[PDB]
Amino acid sequence: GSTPITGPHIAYTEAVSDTQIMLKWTYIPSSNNNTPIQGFYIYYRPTDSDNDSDYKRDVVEGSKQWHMIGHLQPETSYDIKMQCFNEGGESEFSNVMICETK
Amino acid sequence: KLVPLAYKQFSPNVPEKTLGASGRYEGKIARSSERFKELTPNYNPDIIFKDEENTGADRLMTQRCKDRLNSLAISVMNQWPGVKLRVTEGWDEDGHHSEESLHYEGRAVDITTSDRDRNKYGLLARLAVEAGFDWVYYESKAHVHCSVKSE
Ligand SMILES: [Ca+2]
Ligand SMILES: [Ca+2]
Ligand SMILES: [Ca+2]
Ligand SMILES: [Zn+2]
Repeated sequence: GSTPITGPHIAYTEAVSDTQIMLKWTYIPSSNNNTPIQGFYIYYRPTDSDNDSDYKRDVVEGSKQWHMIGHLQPETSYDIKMQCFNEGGESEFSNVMICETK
Repeated sequence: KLVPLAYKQFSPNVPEKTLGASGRYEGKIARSSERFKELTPNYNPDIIFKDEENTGADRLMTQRCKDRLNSLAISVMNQWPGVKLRVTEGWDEDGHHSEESLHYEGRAVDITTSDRDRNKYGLLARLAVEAGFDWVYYESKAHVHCSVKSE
């Protein structure tokens, strides 16, 4: 199971509430020679921070193509990006989305 | 003479893509496209670029945008000692902006002050109008959106 190289592409991010943001991505398994994917890592940080160590991480199963980030702060902008992974390692990051809770 | 904009106000108070403001969308500029060459990176030390992308995309903009942004950098520093202009988005290839966003052709910036003081943003927006941006929009409590006409 070669480590993934190419990451997912986040198609959209949209607030669902004052504490939750939905993201949906596309990941084409052929992009990494159909290496098995254990899951995705979804990273989010308040947009007011430019410290790349300040991202929090959610772990999602490898079959999902969307996720709802929760426990966020109201009326707050987040930077959101993601990787895919397997036992070999992690991909490069996706595009970086900016999205505010309600 | 400087009157802050209110939250959600835009100036001039007409649609962004009208003639009197920033004018029409001319098409997305992608990194590999022939049109990518008309963007150049702004490396002004007076400006902080968020660059959460870690690509330098935020620095890329048209000449008209760079000129207006550099003027605004000055007026921010003059207004508030020790505060600088910060750009969260310049040219964009991530794709989270409106359809046909001027960000996609390097004609728009989203900005804050360096101290992220939300109550500076109305005045920051007025400074951007005075700096000559063709449309300025207090779009979010979190940032101001400013754009320019095509070259
Ligand atoms: Ca960097
Ligand atoms: Ca950015
Ligand atoms: Ca961007
Ligand atoms: Zn904008």
